[PDB]
Amino acid sequence: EFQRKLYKELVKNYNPLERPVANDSQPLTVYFSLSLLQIMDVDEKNQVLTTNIWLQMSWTDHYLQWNVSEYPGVKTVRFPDGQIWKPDILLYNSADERFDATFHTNVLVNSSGHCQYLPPGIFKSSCYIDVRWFPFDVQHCKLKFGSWSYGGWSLDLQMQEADISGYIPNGEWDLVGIPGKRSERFYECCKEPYPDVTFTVTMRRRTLYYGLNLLIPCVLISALALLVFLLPADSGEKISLGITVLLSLTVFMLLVAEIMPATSDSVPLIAQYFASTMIIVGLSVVVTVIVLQYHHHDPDGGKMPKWTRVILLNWCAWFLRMKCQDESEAVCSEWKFAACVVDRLCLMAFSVFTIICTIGILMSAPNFVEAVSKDF
Amino acid sequence: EFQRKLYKELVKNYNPLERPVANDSQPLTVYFSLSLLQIMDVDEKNQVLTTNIWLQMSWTDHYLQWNVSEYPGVKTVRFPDGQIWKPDILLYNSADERFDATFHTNVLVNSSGHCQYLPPGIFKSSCYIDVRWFPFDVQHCKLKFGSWSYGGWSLDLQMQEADISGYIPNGEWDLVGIPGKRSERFYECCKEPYPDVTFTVTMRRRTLYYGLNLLIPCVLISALALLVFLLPADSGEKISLGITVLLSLTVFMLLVAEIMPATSDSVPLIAQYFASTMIIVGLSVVVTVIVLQYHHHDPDGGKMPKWTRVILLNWCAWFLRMKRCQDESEAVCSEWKFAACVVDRLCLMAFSVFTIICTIGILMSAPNFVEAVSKDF
Amino acid sequence: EFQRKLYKELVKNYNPLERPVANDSQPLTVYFSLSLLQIMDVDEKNQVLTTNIWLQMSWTDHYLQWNVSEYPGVKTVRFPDGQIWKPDILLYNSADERFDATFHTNVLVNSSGHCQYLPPGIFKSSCYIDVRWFPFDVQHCKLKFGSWSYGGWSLDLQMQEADISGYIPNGEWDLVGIPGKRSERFYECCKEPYPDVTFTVTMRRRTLYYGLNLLIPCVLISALALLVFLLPADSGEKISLGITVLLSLTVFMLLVAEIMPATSDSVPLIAQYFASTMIIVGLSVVVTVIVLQYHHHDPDGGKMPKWTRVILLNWCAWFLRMKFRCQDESEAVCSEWKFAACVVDRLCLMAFSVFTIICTIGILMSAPNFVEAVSKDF
Amino acid sequence: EFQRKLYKELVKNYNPLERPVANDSQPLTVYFSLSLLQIMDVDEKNQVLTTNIWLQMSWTDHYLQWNVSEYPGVKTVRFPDGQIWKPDILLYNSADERFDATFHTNVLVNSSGHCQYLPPGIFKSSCYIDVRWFPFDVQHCKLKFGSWSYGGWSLDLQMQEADISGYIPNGEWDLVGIPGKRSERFYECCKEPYPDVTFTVTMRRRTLYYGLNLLIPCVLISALALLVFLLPADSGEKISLGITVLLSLTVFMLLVAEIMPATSDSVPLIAQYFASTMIIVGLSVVVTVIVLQYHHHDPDGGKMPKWTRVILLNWCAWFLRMKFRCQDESEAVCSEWKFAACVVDRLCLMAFSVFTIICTIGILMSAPNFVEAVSKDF
Amino acid sequence: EFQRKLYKELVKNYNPLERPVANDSQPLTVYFSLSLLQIMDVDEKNQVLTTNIWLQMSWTDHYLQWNVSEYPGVKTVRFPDGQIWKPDILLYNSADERFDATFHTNVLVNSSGHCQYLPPGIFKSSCYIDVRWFPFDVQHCKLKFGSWSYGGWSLDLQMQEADISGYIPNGEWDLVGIPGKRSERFYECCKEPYPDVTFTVTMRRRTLYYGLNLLIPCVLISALALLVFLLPADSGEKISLGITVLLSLTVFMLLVAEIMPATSDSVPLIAQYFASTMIIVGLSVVVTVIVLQYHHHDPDGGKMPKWTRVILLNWCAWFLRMKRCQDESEAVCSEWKFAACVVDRLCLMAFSVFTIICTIGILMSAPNFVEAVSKDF
Ligand SMILES: *[C@@H]1O[C@H](CO)[C@@H](O[C@@H]2O[C@H](CO)[C@@H](O)[C@H](O)[C@H]2NC(C)=O)[C@H](O)[C@H]1NC(C)=O
Ligand SMILES: *[C@@H]1O[C@H](CO)[C@@H](O[C@@H]2O[C@H](CO)[C@@H](O)[C@H](O)[C@H]2NC(C)=O)[C@H](O)[C@H]1NC(C)=O
Ligand SMILES: *[C@@H]1O[C@H](CO)[C@@H](O[C@@H]2O[C@H](CO)[C@@H](O)[C@H](O)[C@H]2NC(C)=O)[C@H](O)[C@H]1NC(C)=O
Ligand SMILES: COc1cc(OC)c(NC(=O)Nc2cc(C)on2)cc1Cl
Ligand SMILES: COc1cc(OC)c(NC(=O)Nc2cc(C)on2)cc1Cl
Ligand SMILES: COc1cc(OC)c(NC(=O)Nc2cc(C)on2)cc1Cl
Ligand SMILES: Clc1ccc([C@H]2C[C@@H]3CC[C@H]2N3)cn1
Ligand SMILES: [Ca+2]
Repeated sequence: EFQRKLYKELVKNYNPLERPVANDSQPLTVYFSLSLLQIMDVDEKNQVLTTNIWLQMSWTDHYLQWNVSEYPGVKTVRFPDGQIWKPDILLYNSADERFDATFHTNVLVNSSGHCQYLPPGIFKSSCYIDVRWFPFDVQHCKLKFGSWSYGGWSLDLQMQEADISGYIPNGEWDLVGIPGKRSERFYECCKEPYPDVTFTVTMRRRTLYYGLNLLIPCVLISALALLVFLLPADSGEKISLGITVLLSLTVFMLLVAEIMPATSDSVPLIAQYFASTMIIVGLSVVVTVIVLQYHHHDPDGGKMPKWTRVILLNWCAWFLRMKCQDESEAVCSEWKFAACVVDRLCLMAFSVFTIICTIGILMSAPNFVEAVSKDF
Repeated sequence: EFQRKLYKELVKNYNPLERPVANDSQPLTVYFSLSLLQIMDVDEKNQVLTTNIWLQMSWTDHYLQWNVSEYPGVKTVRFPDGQIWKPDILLYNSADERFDATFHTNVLVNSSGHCQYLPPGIFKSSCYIDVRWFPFDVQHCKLKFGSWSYGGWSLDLQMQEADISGYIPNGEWDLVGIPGKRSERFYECCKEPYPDVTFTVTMRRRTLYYGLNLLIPCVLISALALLVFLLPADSGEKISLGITVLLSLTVFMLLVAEIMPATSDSVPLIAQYFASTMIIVGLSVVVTVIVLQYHHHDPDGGKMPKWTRVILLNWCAWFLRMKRCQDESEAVCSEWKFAACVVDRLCLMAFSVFTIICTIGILMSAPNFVEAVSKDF
Repeated sequence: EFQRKLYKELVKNYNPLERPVANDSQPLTVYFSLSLLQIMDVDEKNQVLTTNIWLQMSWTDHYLQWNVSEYPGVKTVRFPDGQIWKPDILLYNSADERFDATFHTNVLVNSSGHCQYLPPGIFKSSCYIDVRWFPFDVQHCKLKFGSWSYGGWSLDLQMQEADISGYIPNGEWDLVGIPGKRSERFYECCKEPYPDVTFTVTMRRRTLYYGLNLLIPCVLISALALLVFLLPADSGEKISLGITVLLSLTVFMLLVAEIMPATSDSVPLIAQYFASTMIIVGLSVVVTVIVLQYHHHDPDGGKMPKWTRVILLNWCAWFLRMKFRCQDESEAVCSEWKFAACVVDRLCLMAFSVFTIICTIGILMSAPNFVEAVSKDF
Repeated sequence: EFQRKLYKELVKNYNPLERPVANDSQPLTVYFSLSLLQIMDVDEKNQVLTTNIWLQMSWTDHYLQWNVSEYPGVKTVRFPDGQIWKPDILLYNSADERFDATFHTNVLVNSSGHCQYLPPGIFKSSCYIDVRWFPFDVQHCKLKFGSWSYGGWSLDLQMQEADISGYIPNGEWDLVGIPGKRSERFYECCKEPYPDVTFTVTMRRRTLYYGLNLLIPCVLISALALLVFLLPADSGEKISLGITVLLSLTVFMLLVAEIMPATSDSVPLIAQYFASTMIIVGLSVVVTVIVLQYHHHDPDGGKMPKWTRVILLNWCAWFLRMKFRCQDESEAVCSEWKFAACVVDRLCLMAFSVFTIICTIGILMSAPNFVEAVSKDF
Repeated sequence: EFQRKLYKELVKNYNPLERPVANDSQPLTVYFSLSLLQIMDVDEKNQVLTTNIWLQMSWTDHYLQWNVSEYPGVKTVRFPDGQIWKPDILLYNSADERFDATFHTNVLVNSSGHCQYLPPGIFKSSCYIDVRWFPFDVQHCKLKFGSWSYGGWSLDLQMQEADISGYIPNGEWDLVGIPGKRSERFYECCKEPYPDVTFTVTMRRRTLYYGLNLLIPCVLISALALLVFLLPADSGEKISLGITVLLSLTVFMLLVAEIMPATSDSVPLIAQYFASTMIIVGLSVVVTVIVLQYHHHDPDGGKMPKWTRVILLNWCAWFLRMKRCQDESEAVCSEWKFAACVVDRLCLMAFSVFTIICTIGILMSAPNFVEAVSKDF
């Protein structure tokens, strides 16, 4: 009864186009915030952020005010889309094909006129993904909200603190905070300024997944390449093993390309690590070819260079604690012994290069210590 | 004739925004329940569940009532979307881009006023998929339903037991049940509490499919890797079998990556088993290098360390029941080759024992393993 | 002049909510059928069927009746969606995200009130795909249609024979028929019964494409695997060829997995055949290591067990028609070992050849529709 | 001042359902045509064609007529969807999920009543893609247009010659023409005839892209397969090279599988080329194993059959212009056996070179459109 | 108060179909422009350009004029889609499935009637992507805008300079400018001419990403292929190394195929470079077979043709500074291996030079190479 009567009275002469102020000259205060429920996906290749968001827009309709003593029990009303004035707060940097992914729901008003509007939505935002440090990367993705067609003299946008009470963790991202800021900006279209609210979603990538799936396997497959320097040359599989492992590491670079965006702002840390390891494996291929040339040397070819006969069979040989047809066998054994010395020297040197480059590149990430401590 | 008169009478002064109650102060009892017709696809990369649900919302419209003695033969009327007050019971954890996968259908009513509204839809829900024990894992997926803008004082939501009579099996998931629960929660937006009905769809993965596409194949490829220890070394193909088989085993991890989500909450059992297999095969390659180093040992090189000369050619050799300058060099080479043969067999047995243990000990660490294997096969 | 008058006259007091009967108590007969124009795709992985369908729903509106003598030349009228009552017959087992893929068009009524409504649509239906017999599979995909909110006491649904005259073939699927059936089922929501019309689209997969792109290439590549027993061991490439072929046959399994659903209701025939082929090639590599192990046996090692010396160098040798001094003796003992290694190649050449022939033939002819397949599409 | 009055005047008693004819009995002449702007993609796997089309429907509304002397300066008016009667001309064989991809725009009327309506749209049409001759194929894709609910007695559809002046080239397809035809067919639903206008888009695939991406690389990888007969046997990599190149060729059959539809109407030409190439390389591996069997032949076994000793070491050896004591005698027999490996290598090198040449030319020039193709695209 | 009065007054007799001019005979000037905020995606395979655009359409409504002295504080009004006449300026060369990706927003009018309309949108346009010079390529994508149904005699379209102040860089594309041009074209449909405004978005591709993912790795993998000529033949892995690296170079051609459109207008520079690389590696395999044929020459076979005995063992050998029956047989076999080694060394220089030329020569055959190398590295 009273609900029917009140609904009939509240729509007499009501125009959903009129801004609901008592004094037309004064701006209308709109309190804006959001509740972030989940970060569903961050597809870095297209530079878009998908979030489950409950935007919270509250304002006051001067006309939707009733005296509850005259409408007993009726303390709130609800109006669907198109029947009540609403703030046209859009996401400026939207990436959704429709550009406005908000789902239009009811506006709950009470007896005093305070309007509460809590549209749910899946919002896609064009976020610049700083991939410099991936997988140890921290992203600051902005969600910029503002009235599309109302300036400061008409819609006085005000900020309320973001809600994360109902947030459900993701698995891949540690929300470090959603600090917000209210700005008063001027635009090259118009003279009246337009205020905006920008929420900076700060998220730290949890590195266990990519860590176990890319870094640890890469390290140990690069380690399978370093076994070539312990394999004997007579096996006739040095080049096979070495080249096969190198061409196997290409799969990791392919996967990164499937994940990463095609941006030239910087070179990804994962990319530098894959590049450094794979170039070192290629150098292992070059050096084993040299070992095989020393090993398979025609005895009646060139003589042993004195430089080599001392730099390998005297110094390096001692450092590592190694130590007519039959004269040629001695000669070839000497050439084969030189091949053995090169194997051990480069084994040690390439082992250290692997150790340094791996540790040196990974600790250049600011977030490395935080990462290893929180995620392992 | 009477249908026209009824439809004309029932819309007079009707407002689709007025809760259809007689006493405004009392909440309106709405009964809610769903019907899971099919689980078409549970997405595990985007942590999204997909279902073919037919919701059920029954209430009582105080305004849409008539005396059948006046309107012969019109015992029921139907109203489309936007003409009758309808409960705004949305899914809270929706993953659909429109957020509302409900298809708006008619609202049947009878001569007493009891509305009945069953909307169909392909509901997508953001469900946390516990992948810790995958493929032997019970996902527990919540579908939380509630009126978006009505609190407890206005819409008294009540739960009815879920219907699964028409449920159509899936093939991949054995529905273990869909228990529901009614909650009264408070929100940081508002003071009036809001009740919600949450249906937890509990799903058991049928493991035969993965069983034969990934795990048993991986076991057999790992045995194929294990064959390197039976190859004679003179073939010159030990390392090519080892490394080639390892590279073939990498596709299984690629597949599991293509299915799994990029989550750090846990390490899937499939991942731990695949990783242990990869580590065992890589260690087989390292040991392959060691055996080839012993086999190709220069006769005029280092001497056999007594620790080796006993630990390999005396104890391990007996346990397994094995037993001129060029001739002496061949004799040393012949010894070293015996050491190469002994290492192959010891590591054959040892890697055989680690394969059976690791596989059984990782797979039988899943609580649902027995239920699964006993029923899925 | 008269079409305008008729259109104005027919909407006087008309309500698109009223079911158009003269006697409210009697149900309204609705004749339901469809014209199947094309089966666009059957994505078996998702268990969905995409079809081009022109549902044919005809009924009688009591109120849309005029006397053509008073409206000369105006013999039919047309009304768009939302202006006249039309039966809300949906596809119950729909798999489309919107759940209702029907495209709403006009309703052609004539002077006697008979309404004809033939909406086109791209329909996705959740069809259980029996993948046991793939590629030689026959599917029975159900399209279940019924009025959502009208029971038998209100809308007397009647079936008309399915139309396939204008059906345009697909390329992969042989429509075996679209037999229909009217059923009266009870539901756990309600007491009034609900009738439905179920069209079972029966489809035979045309086997030439997959059979050329999966089955035959596996046969020939697996035959290449069994050929290792003609390669000599001294080549030093038996293991390379054998393992390379086995690892190459895995890509077919990747494609088969990319196509098929993730179901445990039964094991597909394509998979049992590939698995049986794959294990035979794997066993061939197992035999390969044994051949190279008997060959590369230390001449001064263990002696040939008499049991081996007979099973290989005496009996099997006849059936298949085969037939410094320390170094010479060492070559001699090694020489019998090489021949023993050679006999295993030939025995296992014959034996594994038979396994593939039996395995392949015995698994393929266990499909009921196999003879139809080879006879119709080859 | 006058545009407001005209718009106010023209909507008095106007009903957008009424066909705008003066005599209801006479059909309404509608002139239909289209402007083809671009062929964005034809995804043959799903058998659908994506085109940018601006359909051109022009007719005469009897009611939207004004005298320009009374409304000076107001010479044309525009009406959006739902306010003016429009022809419901749909694409019968549509493959779009919505089934109607036309974008609804204004209807430009002038003072004489002639309505001009040019809705743009991206149209998906279910087109039969003849993949028999691919990549040297020509397609005939139908765009079938007709009034959905108006027959010949009410809407007399008429064809106008299609416009391609503004056509934007594609890159992959040479528009050979869009000849149209008006047909009047009877349907199994209804008695009143229905006219339709069918545009057969004739498209020739430009073969430079696939000819360099698939044909030439396959030729060259098959040439590396033929190189096995020039490798010495002692290298121990003949089988490695041959099998490696075969598994390299497998990706091309994967690529066509990703491109081509899974239809069994025929075997695509590219598939027939790849199949013949793979068979030739596999047979080359077979012969490679036979040569290795001859090369690694023990000299204590069987003696060389006379047939072999002539067919290889006498005739074929002459035509192609090649030409401790126990160890030497065995080396002589081993040397004789190794010579046989060289003869087979050389004979089969020439023979497998020729069958690649024949197979290549005989399959490529079996397409009628091949010569025109190579002449236009290379 | 005054806002509601003004809204009531402005909608009396207003028709959103009427073009809002005082004199019907004179065309209505509409100023058109756009603000390009981002180039979201260039999927060249579909020949489509995805951009974030805020089209700017400004005109004057003759009827939406009020005196602010009579409506104090009410200086602007806003009207949603369907309530006021708007210019139907569409993107002619649209590739979006709905064909109109504009998001309909309010039209901000002031007291003098000037209407300001700035709709946002994700715009897909069918743009011819000249892949001739890829990755060092510059694209000129046209966005053609015009009123669909209003010709020059009714809607006098005028262009305003494009806004890029708020443009946010992309990462892969350097916006070189968006020059516009206003045209008056005649169409085969109609007699009244129709003006359009065409914005040519000019984009220079950033080459660091592709430079480091495909060009440099291809060079280094082809160099790895060139190592075959330093490998000794007795290793028995020349053919293995060469052929394996060639199948590895095929992934790059597959990647380019995944990227590039299916166009025959020209051959992309990347494709020509990869093709030359593949020909060099394949010719290296062919000559590798020849050297192995030289090395595995039966000593009792043919004799060395004098041509060979000079061109390899005298000139080329000196240029590169190289220098009983079984004894004779090994001696002749020793020369064949020496001939085999000489061919390897010549091929090392020659194929190195071919590698040097093709790589350097083909890459600077792109006009934009210097611009790229200077800006992108
Ligand atoms: C209508 O709702 C508004 C907002 O929820 C109420 O205003 C709040 O009242 C509480 C009670 O003292 C204050 O603590 C808040 O600061 C107020 N907020 C605002 C924005 O005004 C208002 O009281 C409600 N009206 C009635 C009649 O209860
Ligand atoms: C209106 O259309 C209906 C259906 O097309 C017509 O009913 C059919 O008429 C034919 C002609 O004799 C009969 O053979 C069929 O059996 C009728 N069908 C049914 C279901 O009764 C009807 O005659 C048409 N009315 C007019 C005035 O032409
Ligand atoms: C309504 O807005 C228009 C444009 O925003 C105003 O016209 C501009 O006025 C300024 C100041 O005189 C000039 O510099 C511009 O050149 C004008 N632009 C155009 C397109 O004419 C107009 O003055 C505003 N109306 C009122 C009442 O202030
Ligand atoms: C391509 O090659 C690989 C790819 C991989 O995934 C993307 C992984 N992944 C992996 O090792 N994941 C693990 C290990 C453990 C323990 O837990 N997760 C490995 C290889 Cl080799
Ligand atoms: C890549 O390598 C494999 C991949 C596989 O799928 C993902 C399978 N799958 C498999 O064998 N599936 C079967 C077997 C039987 C019987 O039924 N289904 C095997 C390998 Cl080796
Ligand atoms: C992975 O390896 C293959 C894959 C293939 O496709 C998926 C095919 N396909 C094929 O042979 N298709 C043919 C042959 C003829 C004649 O016609 N179509 C072959 C191989 Cl080897
Ligand atoms: Cl009603 C009508 C009349 C004309 C047009 C056309 C004229 C120009 C070119 C395409 C479009 N704009 C489109 N619609
Ligand atoms: Ca991500």
